[PDB]
Amino acid sequence: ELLKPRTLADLIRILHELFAGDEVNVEEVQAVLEAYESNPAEWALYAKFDQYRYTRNLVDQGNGKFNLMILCWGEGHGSSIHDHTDSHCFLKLLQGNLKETLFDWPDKKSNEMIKKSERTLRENQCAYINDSIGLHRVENVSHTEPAVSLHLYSPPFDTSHAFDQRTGHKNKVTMTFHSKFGIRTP
Ligand SMILES: [Fe+2]
Repeated sequence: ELLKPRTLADLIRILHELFAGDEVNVEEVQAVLEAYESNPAEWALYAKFDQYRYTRNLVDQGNGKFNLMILCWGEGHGSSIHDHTDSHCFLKLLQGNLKETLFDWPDKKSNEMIKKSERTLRENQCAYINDSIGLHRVENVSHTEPAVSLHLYSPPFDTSHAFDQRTGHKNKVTMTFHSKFGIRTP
C-alpha cells in the first residue's frame, strides 16, 4: 500500500518498508520517490556543495539492502560516463535540472561511444537506470542554477567504472562520500 510521503523522513520510513524484502519493485519505488514533494528545508543539512565538482552526501544507510544519498551539482558540474555495478539506481531531482545522456555498453574494439539518447530530468521527477538499460552521464548544464538530486542504490555499491568516450575503455573508480548524515567526512 503506497502512500504519499509527507516529508523526507516519511519517505525514508516508506523506503525501509519497500526494501524489507529480498527483491525490488522498481515501479513502486520510483512512484514513491516521485510522489515526495521536494522541501528544501528538510534536506538543507545534506546539501553540501564543492566549488569544483559534484558531491555525494549520505542520508540514510538503509537496512542492509540500499543506500540513500543526496548529490549536489554546481553550475556546469557533470559525471563521467559510468555504470552502476549491478545495482538499481534511482535518481530524483530535488532542485534544478539535470541532463541525462544514455550510452550503450561498448564492444571490445576501440570506438567512439555515441549517445543513444538524452533527456532533461526536471524538479521532482524520478528516473531509473541499471546496467541492463545501459550506461549514462549526468550533468548540470545550467550556467546559473545549482542542482540537487536524491539517489537510491540497491544493493549499495562503492565502486564503479568510468568510460572513455573516445575509446569505450573503462577504469574502476572508488566512490567516496563528501558527508554522512550531515557531517563532513574529509
Ligand atoms: Fe549514475
